[PDB]
Amino acid sequence: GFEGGQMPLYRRLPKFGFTSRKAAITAEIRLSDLAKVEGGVVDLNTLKAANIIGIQIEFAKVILAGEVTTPVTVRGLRVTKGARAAIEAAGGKIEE
Amino acid sequence: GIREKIKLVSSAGTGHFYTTTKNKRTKPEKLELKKFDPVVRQHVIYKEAK
Amino acid sequence: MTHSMRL
Amino acid sequence: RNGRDSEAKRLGVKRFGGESVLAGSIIVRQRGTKFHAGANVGCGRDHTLFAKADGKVKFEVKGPKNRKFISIEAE
Amino acid sequence: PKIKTVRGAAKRFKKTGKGGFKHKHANLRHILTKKATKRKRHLRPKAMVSKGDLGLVIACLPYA
RNA sequence: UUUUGUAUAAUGGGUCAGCGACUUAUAUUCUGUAGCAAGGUUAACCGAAUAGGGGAGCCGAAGGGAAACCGAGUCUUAACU
RNA sequence: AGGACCGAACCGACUAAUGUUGAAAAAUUAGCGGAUGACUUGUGGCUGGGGGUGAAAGGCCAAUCAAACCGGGAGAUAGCU
RNA sequence: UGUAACGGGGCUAAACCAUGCACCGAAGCUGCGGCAGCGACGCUUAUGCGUUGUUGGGUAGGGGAGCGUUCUGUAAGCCUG
RNA sequence: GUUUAUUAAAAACACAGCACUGUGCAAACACGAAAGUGGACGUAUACGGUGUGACGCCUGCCCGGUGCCGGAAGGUUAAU
RNA sequence: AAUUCCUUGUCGGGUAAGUUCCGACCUGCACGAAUGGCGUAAUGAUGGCCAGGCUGUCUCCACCCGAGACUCAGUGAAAUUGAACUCGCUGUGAAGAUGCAGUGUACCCGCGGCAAGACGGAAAGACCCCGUGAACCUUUACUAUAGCUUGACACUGAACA
RNA sequence: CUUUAAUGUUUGAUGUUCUAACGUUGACCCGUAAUCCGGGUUGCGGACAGUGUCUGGUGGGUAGUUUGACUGGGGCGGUCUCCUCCUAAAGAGUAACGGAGGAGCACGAAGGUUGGCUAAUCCUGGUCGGACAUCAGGAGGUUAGUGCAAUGGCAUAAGCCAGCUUGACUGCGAGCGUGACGGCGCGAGCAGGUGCGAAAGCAGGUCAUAGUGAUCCGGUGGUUCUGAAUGGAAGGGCCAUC
Ligand SMILES: CC[C@H]1OC(=O)[C@H](C)[C@@H](O[C@H]2C[C@@](C)(OC)[C@@H](O)[C@H](C)O2)[C@H](C)[C@@H](O[C@@H]2O[C@H](C)C[C@H](N(C)C)[C@H]2O)[C@](C)(O)C[C@@H](C)C(=O)[C@H](C)[C@@H](O)[C@]1(C)O
Repeated sequence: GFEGGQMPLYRRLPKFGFTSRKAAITAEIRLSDLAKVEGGVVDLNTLKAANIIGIQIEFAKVILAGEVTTPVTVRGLRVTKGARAAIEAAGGKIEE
Repeated sequence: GIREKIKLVSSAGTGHFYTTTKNKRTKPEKLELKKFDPVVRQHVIYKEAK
Repeated sequence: MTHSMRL
Repeated sequence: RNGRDSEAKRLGVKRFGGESVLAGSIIVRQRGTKFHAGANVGCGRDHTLFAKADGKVKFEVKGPKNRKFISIEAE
Repeated sequence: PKIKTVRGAAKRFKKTGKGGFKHKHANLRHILTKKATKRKRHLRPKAMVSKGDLGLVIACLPYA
């Protein structure tokens, strides 16, 4: 990043924003790994036992990528619009 | 140069102000200047301040 | 000793 | 005592006769009005002439003072 | 060892979807009241990084 | 060799023989090639052991935003043709 | 008597010449100055490196001094050849 | 410093002007022989063979293809009093 | 008289003398993280520092600047 | 004038002739009174100038005596060196040629001499410039700091006014 | 609020006195054959001195460093950013220690709109009044004027005057122009809310081009956007701004 004594580009521009600490403990999952979990129930515990998220993860979204076919029951996970559409069209209950 | 920086502060719903320049030795008179406010979305009376 | 030197 | 000159500010005719422009394109940058605005051409605050419609550029002489005008034909 | 990140570059730039970098514009910190509001309105969104700039930026941000 | 330019009266070398200068480690990006492929791969360690375990982790499959959050959309904006 | 005078040993080093890959990394030859003193010399001690010592020239401190030598940081660094 | 202001000898044309025809004259162009790169067009693609065209001065530099030296396997093989 | 050992011996340095200034003695000052040594087993006719440089005739005016000495009423001013 | 630029100031003395010397005059560019002023006997391997004597310093060199140099025998270096079959001139040329062009001259090889050239040898120019070099030194450059100095608290207590 | 006054509630300051801390490089005795030291008497000082921590001053005594570049060699001088003209070779751009001039602002009107108007300089006539003030007419036609240098412009005025005003408004912005980039400039149209005008319309500063500095660091205001167990808050972020 040395420009010849000209003030460099990363020092000519203003730094901006901050880093949130809740973004490390959140992992979105797609529907394609929703069949990968053991059993038919999807919560934080089985998503960690099926290696989908990780140990430090506390929150999850189950956003629409695709490929869901089985009835699943999602517990305590936030679901988006199109994801809950595809999940309820697959058959299983979205939240209880 | 001789124009001092002053601001002009909203009257109704003051979460907003503009900033301008004013010469003190010619004009000690006030601005009132009915400008637009984006917070209350109307044209309000504004007032001179530091 | 500045005699041979081009000074 | 001399030795100062400003940076040249790139004035002139950008789009010539017959050229296809889109609306909003700059045709002439200038200081005064060497060229005056005509049909489908607007005059900016620094006397920039710009395309207010998309067509072809045309130069004319008009009026009782033989002045240059820039028109645009909506093609 | 592993490469260190230039941390001021990590405070200035952010990675995007197609691999480009986004940054804040640089005139909007102080004496703004002589700047016209069109200038300050146009300097407000985050821009993208140009390509020789992109070459000098990719070296300073080797990980992200 | 250095130069715009050297037979240059610019540098260097008396000659021979021997030795003498782009390396290694670790990360990262690109290219070639091989394996597997929406998957790929293990590290330390165990193991009589370049076998086999070990998936802790890492990268990829989703992004937008400073962030909360939303999510094939998202941000700006009172809301955007 | 005398930091008296002339003048050997002794101490020094003013001029010239020679030597300058020397007889000698500071001399020789011929003249020259002091020579009872603020003299010279032997033997032994003491002062040490930003320190010593200096009738002071940045002089001397082991043929080295506007900061000795040795060893270690150390393959300092060298946009220079 | 030595003629020394056609390169020289020498020239009253071997000088100058015009017109023309010959000829000499380069690593240019053609002829013949050979090698290599790139691109088209076919044979059945041992990713080759052929036909055509064109290219082939090179510093810094970029790209591609090789030769040779020492050591390891093949190799208790093979060569060698 | 001394001096650049090894290109400069001089007009340089020293000197006797002069003046200013510090120092009352557990002296000032110096070398010492300190103890302690030198000054000095001396004490103002002594010791240190600075300048000048035998002897003769003499050393004129300026205290604005800077340094030193004395005052400290008033302004400003630290830790607390 | 150890000081004076203009300058060899001007006048005088010394000389046949004196930018130095001596005495003056003051126009002191830019003397000056203890960073002392002006004298001064004696002293000085001290600076300048004049005179007498003396002479190879010189006019202008000559000869002689010894030590080398020269030859013979013995021993036996060194600096330097791209390779050499290593001429003059005039031109050209990275701009001053043994080496190029044109031209002239020149049998091969020593020995003693002399130094015009080989931009001769010697020492990565010491002058000049440059390096975001280095070292020392200076100071009312910056930032510190030893020392000196001030006050508070501690060692540190008791009475009074 | 004010002027002293007794009484207690508490410190401070100053001076004197005392000795028991501390000092003694005073005398004497012992360890001890000892001018070291320690201990014991005693004298002299005495809560001073001195030392530790904190602190103001002073401090080339010492240390670490800095002391720009261009430059017909360097130093001395001059310059360094921005605007206008020429060089500049009829697109743009284009160097010199080339030739000439300016800027580091002003203005709530000198901005917006509506309505209206049109110069300079001479000649004649007329109280003071005269080369030049005011008047009236004629000529002339933009040689004038532009808040400020030069150029380009300007009559439909961009010049001059009057009424009403705050668009010198917020969020954007198709598209272009110009830069290596950071950046800089022009912009029709759309949403909201206004001003002038009867209306078409015009207005998001000024006839245009100079009037300007990046980032970091902090100051102020608003917005739960985050907020280290939780609830706040601090501190960050974002927006406006210094
Ligand atoms: C005993 C014999 C010594 O030489 C001399 O005394 C002569 C008399 C010097 O001149 C002496 C005396 C004198 C006055 O020159 C005569 C003086 O100017 C020089 C600086 O030193 C010489 C030659 C100097 O050269 C000159 O140096 C000049 C910088 C540049 C000059 N060149 C341009 C031509 C060059 O020849 C110089 C540097 O000493 C040469 C270097 C190699 C030496 O040091 C060598 C070892 C010599 O000391 C020596 C040979 O032992």
